Amino acid sequence: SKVTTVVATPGQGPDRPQEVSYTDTKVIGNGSFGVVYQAKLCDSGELVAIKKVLQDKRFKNRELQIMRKLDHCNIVRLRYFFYSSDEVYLNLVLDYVPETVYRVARHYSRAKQTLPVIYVKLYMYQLFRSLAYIHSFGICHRDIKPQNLLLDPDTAVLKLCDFGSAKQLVRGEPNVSYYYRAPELIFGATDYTSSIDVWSAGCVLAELLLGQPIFPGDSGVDQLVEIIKVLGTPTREQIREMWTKVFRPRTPPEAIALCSRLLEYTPTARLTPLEACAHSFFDELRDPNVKLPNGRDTPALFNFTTQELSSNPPLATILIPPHARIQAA
Ligand SMILES: O=C(Nc1cccnc1)c1ccnc2[nH]c(-c3ccsc3)nc12
Repeated sequence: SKVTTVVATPGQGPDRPQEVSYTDTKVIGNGSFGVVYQAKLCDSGELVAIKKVLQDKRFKNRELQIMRKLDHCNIVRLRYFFYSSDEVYLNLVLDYVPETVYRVARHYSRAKQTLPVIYVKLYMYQLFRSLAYIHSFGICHRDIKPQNLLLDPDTAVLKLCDFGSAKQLVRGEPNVSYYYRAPELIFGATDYTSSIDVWSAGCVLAELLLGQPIFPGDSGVDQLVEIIKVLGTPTREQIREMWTKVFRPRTPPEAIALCSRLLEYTPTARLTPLEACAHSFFDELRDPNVKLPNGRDTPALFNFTTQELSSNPPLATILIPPHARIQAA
């Protein structure tokens, strides 16, 4: 009922802007960092989300540059990107996903219930996969939160999105400090590793089990007070670097043991995406007789690339089970 034809450039491939048309535009996201709309392309009818951010010709949009080099089933797919209006607005046309870990987590909280563990595995595992993949590029998201984890209810696939706050960390360079904030950040680190993403993911896993934020605090103070109110006080040693009673009864040991190896004061002490993916908490996923709670076949959880594994290839023995190979032969 209201078409909009623009000159868009494919997200992947040699810059060759072609004409693109879309309609049914319906706002669905808001903030000071931009705004996300929904819309349907006219030649395919496919649904998409358009993220509109204000960019100035002085420099290049870092989030655009990062998105353009990404391509993984567990990261929001970029279709096109174009500009609008003096004031320049960059629009990112993404493959639309209907829900988020935030809207789902909240939907379970209003029922005093908790998201079934099978779903927690499925989501957390794919998150670690998206992490392992981008970290191998040296790229750190730097802002993992339930709002940023999109998911499709009927497929049970999670896709990381929102790289407006992400940066390709260059080991050997200063990073200015400007409830998922890792402690090293609270202490305004300047050389922190991409292991900050692991801490945040840890808060998310924890949260999904709990059923509410784990480290609630309006400031680093209150926030850090929580971290201590659960992880206790740090040692002079850890300070430089920078239980089972905490989680609800009946919480699978593997889950509680997994959160303990992610929520460590020492960045280097924490697991890495790849290791996390292979943690026994996800053993059930590597099971041949595993059943997707939805019936449909489980999403491609073992199609790892040499890139996703570069962090430590031999770990492929675990991440890719016997049946996964014979079935992908
Ligand atoms: O990019 C997206 N969202 C976003 C969120 C926060 C900051 N920047 C972008 C996005 C891309 C594709 N499909 C999407 N679906 C949704 C969504 C669906 C229900 S609430 C949010 N958000 C997206």
